[PDB]
Amino acid sequence: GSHMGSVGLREIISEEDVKQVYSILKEKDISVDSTTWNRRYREYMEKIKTGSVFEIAEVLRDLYLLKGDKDLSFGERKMLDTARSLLIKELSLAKDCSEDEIESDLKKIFNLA
Repeated sequence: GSHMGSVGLREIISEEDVKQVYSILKEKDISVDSTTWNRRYREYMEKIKTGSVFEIAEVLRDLYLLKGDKDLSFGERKMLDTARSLLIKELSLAKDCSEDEIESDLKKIFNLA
């Protein structure tokens, strides 16, 4: 049984995956190249609809480190606005609080504040 698609799951997860997801974005050396960024926008744009939880978190993360700052540009904010509403949605399980738990934790992950 071979397949080179998505990880398998969608968004329905528990605190188990949440701990793993944070570990994916915990690294700061993931900063994508500018020449490749133009094409990365395309793949990541589909990850918002077809991409799994482990992918959504990588998407918004790349966009955050691509700017190297907190208040992202209008261009990154366009796709990030969607990936944000999905970031806290899956992680909501382990959040056990307001959206600020994950939304503000971005500063601790991407080192913004």
